[PDB]
Amino acid sequence: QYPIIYDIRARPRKISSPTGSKDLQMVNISLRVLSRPNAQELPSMYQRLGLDYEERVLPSIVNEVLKSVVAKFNA
Amino acid sequence: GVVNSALYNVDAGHRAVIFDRFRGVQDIVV
Repeated sequence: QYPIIYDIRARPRKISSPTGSKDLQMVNISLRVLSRPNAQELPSMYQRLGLDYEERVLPSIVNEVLKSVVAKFNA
Repeated sequence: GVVNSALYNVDAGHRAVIFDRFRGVQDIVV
C-alpha cells in the first residue's frame, strides 16, 4: 500500500479568456475560480488528476463552461 | 536498491511494462 499524493487543495485559479459572446468582441473574461478535487469520490483520481490537477484540468473545464455561459450571448 | 532493481515499480497506481531486449514491448498488464 504505497502512499498516494494529491494535496486536495482549493486554489484561486485566475482564468482569462478573450471570448466575446454570441457576437464577436474582445471581452477579458476574468474568472478567479476557487476549486478542489472530488475528495468524496475515489482514489483513481491519482491516475487522471494526480498532482497540480487544478491548473492541469480545471482551466480547460472553465473554458468550456464560460463558452456555455458567455459565448451563448451572456456578455 | 533491489526494491526497484529486482522488483518492478510496484507502488500504488503504477505500472511497469516489460520491454524485452530481444522481443520488444511485451504488451502485458504487468
